[PDB]
Amino acid sequence: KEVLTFEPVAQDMTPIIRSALKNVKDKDLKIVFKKGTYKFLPEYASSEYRRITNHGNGLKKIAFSLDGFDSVEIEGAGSEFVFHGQIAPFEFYNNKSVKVSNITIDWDIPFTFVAEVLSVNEKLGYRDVRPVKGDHQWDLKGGKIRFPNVDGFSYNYLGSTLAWDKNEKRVVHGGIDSKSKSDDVEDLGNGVLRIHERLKDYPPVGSLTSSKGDRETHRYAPAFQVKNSKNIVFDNVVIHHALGMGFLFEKSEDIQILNSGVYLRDGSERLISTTADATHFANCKGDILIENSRFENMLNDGANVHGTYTIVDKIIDSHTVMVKFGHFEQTGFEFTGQDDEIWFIHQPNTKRESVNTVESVNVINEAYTQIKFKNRLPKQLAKGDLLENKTWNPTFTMRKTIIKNHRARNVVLKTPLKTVIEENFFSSMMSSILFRGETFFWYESGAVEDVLIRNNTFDYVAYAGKPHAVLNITPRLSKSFNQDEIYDRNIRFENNTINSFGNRIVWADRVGGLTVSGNTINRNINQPVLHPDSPLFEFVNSENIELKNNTYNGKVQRVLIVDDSSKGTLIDDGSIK
Ligand SMILES: O=S(=O)(O)OC[C@H]1O[C@H](O[C@H]2[C@@H](O)[C@@H](CO)O[C@@H](O[C@@H]3[C@H](O)[C@@H](OS(=O)(=O)O)[C@@H](O)O[C@@H]3COS(=O)(=O)O)[C@@H]2OS(=O)(=O)O)[C@H](O)[C@@H](O)[C@H]1O
Ligand SMILES: [Cl-]
Ligand SMILES: [Cl-]
Ligand SMILES: [Cl-]
Ligand SMILES: [Mg+2]
Repeated sequence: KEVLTFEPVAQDMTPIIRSALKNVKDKDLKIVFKKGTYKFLPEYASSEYRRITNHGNGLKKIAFSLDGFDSVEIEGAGSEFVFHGQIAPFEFYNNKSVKVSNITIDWDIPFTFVAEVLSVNEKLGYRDVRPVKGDHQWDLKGGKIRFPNVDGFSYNYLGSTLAWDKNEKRVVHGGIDSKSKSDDVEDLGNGVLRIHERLKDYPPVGSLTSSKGDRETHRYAPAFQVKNSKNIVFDNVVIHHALGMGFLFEKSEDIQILNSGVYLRDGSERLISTTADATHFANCKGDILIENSRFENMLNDGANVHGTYTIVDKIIDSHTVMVKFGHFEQTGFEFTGQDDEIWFIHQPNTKRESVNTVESVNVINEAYTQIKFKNRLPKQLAKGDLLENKTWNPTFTMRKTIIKNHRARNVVLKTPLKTVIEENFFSSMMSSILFRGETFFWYESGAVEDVLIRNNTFDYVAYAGKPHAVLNITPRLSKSFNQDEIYDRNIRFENNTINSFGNRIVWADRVGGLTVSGNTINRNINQPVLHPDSPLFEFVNSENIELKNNTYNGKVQRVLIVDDSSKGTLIDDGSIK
């Protein structure tokens, strides 16, 4: 077992880490840093081609690459790691044990463009903004905004854009995603720019506008990428910035995120923490635990545990099938391997039909995968059918965690195993707890079968411009399948406290078995209703839904909209009338 210790010696700690890690020999490694501020530039960092799920594949500059260890541990001892430019901070590949603790990750210059809106003129089609200085970087060239101008990199445009409250640093009431692609930006002095373009929906005056950049290149790498690893623990790990997601896990087992978080540094002038999901679990298995954590100010979901839906392309023989990935950012994923159990899904039935076990895998390219099974393939297997990995599905538990003030759903649950969401504080612009089985555009599996959401606090939920709800069960499946079959099952929403401004509470679609009990709804938020006459609960094409011992306080609101199919099995004790 080797133990490497480091001090803040040089202004760029990348070459020292690269050389020390390159000469490691044993399979048990521990790295200790004396508490200080370490800076890492990508200029002299190692470069490898990487396949990153829900990110863009390509050549990556990597600061910490740890591959093949029996156990690897990184002790930061409260150190702060400052990164620069387009770089991947940490990569943990093929490790039977991973532990990172007591560390803070940030960038010297963030890859965002934040500006305060001064005035908006919809008639002429321009907006006057004052960019926040802080540690942001930007300039003008060719009548176009260039940012962040780090190591010669700059996005073509501001890209997708959102309005934020300057005081609370959260998405504004009724805020929606803007897309800024302006070609004419003027400098009026005063540190004020006039951006010429006719937006569909303009940001409010006084709000702060966030911009991540071009959609094609802003997902460079997550702060942490864990691939094919087991027994991973993150303890007291804070992420202030990342050119992508915060914690990304691919095909891993027994993951723990404790006392960690992704949020803004207090006293700073930053608006966004991570440009993508805070935590992400793609086809993991074993157990996943998130406890005593805090995720805010991300540009995407707080958590998404899900698997991959692959599409049958061709039948090779009686035991071999070739599948294709559905989403462009899913190509290169390690879908399956030997001894994996796989669910077969035949059009137009959305349910898991049969199970088979993989014998071998022949990867043709990043898009197509040839799978040979131990048993005979289903006789009805045809092109367009789906494969879902049965082995790689985790149990999920999120408790005593804070998720607020960011642009997405709070928690997205797509695992068929036992899921427990308890004792959390939640606040979401969009839906808070979302279920979206997707075979239309994202191809993310996870029809659920055991989910429990109890004793949580929901405050200021679903204040986006588009309609949402605290608990939103809305699968989006390909039209090659029937659109009225039961998809999700056995979801319980118990003993929660919802502070409402007039938002939907529960919107269920194709749920089989849904218990909404013991909840207290408090109409105590002084915010205007964005979708008038929206009911607390709406159910469509569902079965065996039960309302029981719920309480509503405040101004009256429409209670229930239900289709004739789910009404035949709905149990309503009239606790809210
Ligand atoms: O199946 S889902 O759980 O619903 O989605 C899986 C992905 O979730 C994350 O990213 C998407 C998520 O934030 C979603 C929430 O509504 O919005 C998506 O945006 C898409 C488009 O990508 C976006 O255009 S652009 O190219 O990003 O500029 C815009 O058209 O809005 C849509 C849908 O949003 S909405 O209907 O207006 O509410 C997010 O896509 S993404 O930001 O481009 O990645 C997650 O980060 C993904 O990896 C998937 O897990
Ligand atoms: Cl060097
Ligand atoms: Cl790779
Ligand atoms: Cl009650
Ligand atoms: Mg990718």
